[PDB]
Amino acid sequence: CRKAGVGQSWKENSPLNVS
Repeated sequence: CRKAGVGQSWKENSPLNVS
């Protein structure tokens, strides 16, 4: 997908932290 490759199994909780 856009933020992760798989879906939502990566680091999660917004695209970084600050923005």
